[PDB]
Amino acid sequence: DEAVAPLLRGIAVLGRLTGADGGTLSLSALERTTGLARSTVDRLTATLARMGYVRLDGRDVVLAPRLMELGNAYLAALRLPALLSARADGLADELDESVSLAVGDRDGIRFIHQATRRRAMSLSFRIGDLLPAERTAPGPLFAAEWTASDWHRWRERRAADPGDHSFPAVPPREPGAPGEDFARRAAKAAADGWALDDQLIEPGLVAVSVPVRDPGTGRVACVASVVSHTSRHTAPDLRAALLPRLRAAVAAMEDDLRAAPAPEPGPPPAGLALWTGASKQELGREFVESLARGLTVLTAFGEGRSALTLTQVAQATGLARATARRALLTHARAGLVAPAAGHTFTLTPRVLSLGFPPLSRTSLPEIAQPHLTALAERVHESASLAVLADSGEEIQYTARASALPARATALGRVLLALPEVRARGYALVDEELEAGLRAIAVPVRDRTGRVVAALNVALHAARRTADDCVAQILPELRHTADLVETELRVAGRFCRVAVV
Repeated sequence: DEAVAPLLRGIAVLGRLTGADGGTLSLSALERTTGLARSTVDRLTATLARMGYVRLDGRDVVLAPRLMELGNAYLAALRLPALLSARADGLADELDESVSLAVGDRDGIRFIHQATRRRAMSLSFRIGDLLPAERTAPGPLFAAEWTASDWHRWRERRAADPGDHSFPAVPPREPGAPGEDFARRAAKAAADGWALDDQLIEPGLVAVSVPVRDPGTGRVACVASVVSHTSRHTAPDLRAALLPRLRAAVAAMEDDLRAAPAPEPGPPPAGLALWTGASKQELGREFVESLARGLTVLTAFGEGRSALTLTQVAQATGLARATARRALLTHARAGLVAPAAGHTFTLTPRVLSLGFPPLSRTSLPEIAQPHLTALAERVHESASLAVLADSGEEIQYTARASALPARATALGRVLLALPEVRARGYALVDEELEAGLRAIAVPVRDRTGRVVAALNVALHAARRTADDCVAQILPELRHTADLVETELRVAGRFCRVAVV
């Protein structure tokens, strides 16, 4: 019945990293910001590194893309992102305005979809960002269904954090800020079926919001907002101009929820946490197994697996029943898991606090850069990442690590999907004959299997024969491509990952 302390502390470490610039903090900064002993910080971060959730760069701890599988689990179980993001993106393109979807997250709102347009003059937010409810238009719509304990949690946060400093995504509440009149706005929002934001975040930023109702329960599933700027609409004018269109888009979203096919849970999972035993053997005191096991519990949830019993959680992870129970109860204390109907457990939007907002903006070259550097050191040659240039017949480097026509390079022949490359899975090209420059490249595919970039190793031919370069370099090149594709796969499940 006791909380799993290393799981709570690991959650706190991830939270501090998520709030830090670049998702990076030194080990000393983690000591200061968490208050944890240095020995504890060392063990927790080493355990997170083994899971691929952080990367260790000297004295720095950096959030890593595979951590997004935690937020992915909530987004997949929620279903709303997969079902409604296409229509939300389409509305943003149609209006040339920002469109977002948000869910209630205790005293705040958290975004499950973001599509910004003509947003240069205003603050913008990411998937997973948390805003104070009373400073948004979705806020009153969620509060209209709040219980007495919801209002108590809101009041407690209001007194404890008068300046909104626990919401670093928005500017702090300035001295002499007017009252938001939240409970009255919530009552009006229930009556109106819509809500307006007149520059509650910052000057110039205006929004109009409409709730998307779950067809099963009739309660609010999420809230869709159209976000504009006062140079184009005052808050009253934004309502008069675009509320009818938003109501039509919400009506279609509710039709899509009503017509959604049954969720696909995939094959039955088993032993998701069983790998930790071997890691504990190999790493000893530096690996904290209860943290690794505890976070793995979150990955048992997903599409078609949104509400699980203790028995199902234990079966999916391979954990002993009492061990799974302590992890779940610890997650409940941290607010990452909530009880659900039928003695089940479900993920909360608070799971997105574990690194998702900053990681959602990671580009493919940013994913590949540390792996390019590692590959360059393993073979003591230069390694690069590239895509096709605008002409489609030249290559464009997007990331490099050291130690013209596309058809004349190994990278380009990969990117052009030429016959030999498609058969062998790589291309070796002696690209500069008088200088003796040789290169070998492999493709990089996204989660759909589409080739989106190419990775190469470049070196001087010297005496090293072509069979020698292939025998020695290609296995390392394929390993690096595997690591990049895996992180690209996880990051790209619910986020658009740029290739440049």
